[PDB]
Amino acid sequence: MIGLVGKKVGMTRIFTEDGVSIPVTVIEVEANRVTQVKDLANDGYRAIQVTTGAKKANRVTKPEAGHFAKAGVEAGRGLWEFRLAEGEEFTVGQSISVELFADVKKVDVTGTSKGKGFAGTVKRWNFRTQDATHGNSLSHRVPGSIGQNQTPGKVFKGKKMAGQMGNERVTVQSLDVVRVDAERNLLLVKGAVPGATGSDLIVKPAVKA
Amino acid sequence: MIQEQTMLNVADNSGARRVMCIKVLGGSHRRYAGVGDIIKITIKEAIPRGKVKKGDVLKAVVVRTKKGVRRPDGSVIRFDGNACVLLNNNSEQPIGTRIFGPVTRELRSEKFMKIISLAPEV
Amino acid sequence: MKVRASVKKLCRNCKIVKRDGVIRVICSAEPKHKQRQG
Amino acid sequence: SRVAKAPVVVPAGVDVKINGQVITIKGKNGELTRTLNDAVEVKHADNTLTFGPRDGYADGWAQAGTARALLNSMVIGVTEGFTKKLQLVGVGYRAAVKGNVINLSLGFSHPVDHQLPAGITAECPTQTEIVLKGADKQVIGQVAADLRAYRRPEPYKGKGVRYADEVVRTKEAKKK
RNA sequence: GUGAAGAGGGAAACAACCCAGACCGCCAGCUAAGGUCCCAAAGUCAUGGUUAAGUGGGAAACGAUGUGGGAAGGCCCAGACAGCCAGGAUGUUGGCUUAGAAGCAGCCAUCAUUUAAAGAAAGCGUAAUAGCUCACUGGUCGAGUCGGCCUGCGCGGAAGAU
RNA sequence: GAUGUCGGCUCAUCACAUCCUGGGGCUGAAGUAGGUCCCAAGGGUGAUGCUGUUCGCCAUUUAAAGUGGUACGCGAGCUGGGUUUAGAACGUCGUGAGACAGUUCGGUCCCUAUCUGCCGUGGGCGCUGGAGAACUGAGGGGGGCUGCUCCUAGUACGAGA
RNA sequence: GCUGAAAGCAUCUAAGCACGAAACUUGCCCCGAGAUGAGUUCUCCCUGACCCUUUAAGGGUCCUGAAGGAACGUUGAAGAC
Repeated sequence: MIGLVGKKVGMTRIFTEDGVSIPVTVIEVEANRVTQVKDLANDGYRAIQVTTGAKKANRVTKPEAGHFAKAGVEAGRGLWEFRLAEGEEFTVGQSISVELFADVKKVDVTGTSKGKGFAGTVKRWNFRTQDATHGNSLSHRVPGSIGQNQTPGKVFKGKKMAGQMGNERVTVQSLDVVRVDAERNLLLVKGAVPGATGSDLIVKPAVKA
Repeated sequence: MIQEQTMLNVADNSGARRVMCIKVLGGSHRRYAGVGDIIKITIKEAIPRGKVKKGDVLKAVVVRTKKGVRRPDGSVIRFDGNACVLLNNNSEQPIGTRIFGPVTRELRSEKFMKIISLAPEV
Repeated sequence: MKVRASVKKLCRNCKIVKRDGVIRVICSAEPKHKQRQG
Repeated sequence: SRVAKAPVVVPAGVDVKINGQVITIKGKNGELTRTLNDAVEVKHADNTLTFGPRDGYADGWAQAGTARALLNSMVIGVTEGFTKKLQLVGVGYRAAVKGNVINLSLGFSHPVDHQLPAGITAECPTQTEIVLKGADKQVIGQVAADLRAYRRPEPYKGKGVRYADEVVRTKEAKKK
């Protein structure tokens, strides 16, 4: 089934009456406004394109403005697409709200993880550090060997090395839905989700269940 | 968190005074043992006329750690030292008959009812 | 199943059959007479 | 070949329909059909069927013999069909038929329910007996094998599902 | 003999292998080794066979109803081979040590004799006869049947590291 | 007109003659267990005492502690205990200088990366008027392990355990 | 394993019909049209002259410059740059 686009508000706890603390992530899910419906005949597949939030009228270009005007909806801060199953249908201009998840109890949350910059092999790939003492020469956190010898004669593609870490799209699967609060546009899921505070989150019903 | 070479105090009247963890058993490459975990130990110090001798190798259950345990609340209970209770190597039952110092709630497992009953507290 | 390079009849009830390019001995009396040539 | 030499006799009430290679038999029990191999000549005659190899086909006689056997089974199929009898041996082993489904209790921790194919009907005289009826010899044999596979007759007491006319040949463990 | 101290064509490439030794020039022809579906020049050539594994296009003792032939045999239409209703007058609990394994403990009587033919046991569990097939050969069915030999080409045997 | 040796370390990749887990046939397989053979590389396959050690033997784990290839994989990645310089001694040998795959103690490991190879990160052009977005999926990669307890069920089995 | 001849029988195989493992291919996740084989949908913007010739998918001149983008600056749970 489709999902909704929200933003990571932060993280807190919920105390249950039987003395259990549930670490929850607070996701603010405003109304998602359908801006385009893609169908098999015209686009080759079935999906809806949604928008959410708001954007400053000076920051929206007339290409984007014209695209929004065709749907007859207000400008949002972006556009996302959701693949449609066989059953459901939607109409352009329709708004979808958080009570979509009223009876779901597992979600998959996708976001852009925090960017770690250029990271070494110890941090990025959990490589073991070498000896801190006992004669070690300038080689406390270096990767060590990277290949065999003349017989391969090259470094194998996909070798684990230092480089960019984080700042990439990550999905976390099968999160408990703790609370759906329609009037506050809030969704509370158990556990941590990728991304820093204030970043966009894509919430979908769990695919594996 | 108890690992190999960790020294432990003895929380029963079996006769041992200091024991050292020989193996955190119950899995491959397993690193630590918390409260309620079973470990294999050697006896480093014992009283002259106890039921166990220095250098004996046998099992034990960890009942107090100064890393502590966490409750579902999120609270934590820490102790001032690490303590264990000696168990028979084959039948994992306590050797001693008195239990010294408080124990914690995690030992209620139908396997350590003797320790819970004999303990002074919790 | 006996896997051998030399498969032969071992009693009167054992029979040679070729199934999918493999010589096999199936025997209705003695289960340990089953053989495939491999 | 010399199996295929003997023609099959078409009795009264059953008819034949031939379209070169695909053949059709209709009788009191129902409908049967198949496409014969490209190397066999089906040839209806006065209330008989005669089979012979084509030309330019090696081993046309073997295919002819196979075709003769299959059509013979069809004719015996659309009249009085075929029957397979299964027995259940072992304490607590029971069978029961519920419409189109056989329920087997063979000592598992879960129920065993077998779905019958289109043309097969089952009937349990006792809980230790499963009688199968149908027109297709191959299908009824397959269903009997599938039922048997759930609990094969083990060689120490013969416990399990067996064909009624089956020999088990048990044995003793070591001694005593 | 060739390289050394030789080119060129071929061998996928590949001093020393094969064909064949290069005076120079030619947008001439004709051949050798090797080829003629395409990469890549020239047979998608004619006529007959033979293999089905990709043999070709990597492997042995050793196995096997895989097929193309040849020369010889036995059996048989009175009826072979097989399938089938096939079982049947054994003194048989006729020699086991002992009071039945008289057979298949181990050895010895190990024979008459039957059915129409059978068993002094050839076995299997059973040391047993118990039970079972039976070499039985009595019927039925009606054209082939059962082995070896010699050769042609295939099959398995047949596990390696970027 | 020089291709650094062993062991450890850090990092590996592949083969299958598969150690574990998975499928199956035969048993001299009642169950619990096995044995033996066949298929199968998806993942996983100990950390310590002694020794420079690979190994070995221990003492405890584990689901299991696979076996090989890779310049006995890896020193322009690291160490340098061993071996293999120059000092010294011992046992032995030689008249001696000296020797000894016998022993012992101590004993300078340089390399600012051009190219390929790899991990990251960008430009230029093309994409056929330009632009803002949003897409698709043709291919690539990653993950892909297992214990214990309980119920079924002291049921099946055994004769009882 | 089922039906089934060759090779009256039989026979998992020859025709034909079923199954069957952490392998395989998917399914879970990521990248991805330089996928030069460079794809797709929606939206935005430009519809003035003149001259010279080799003439051709030609070149200038004047007026015009749009969508958009860049630059610069305040900056960032982005980032060696």
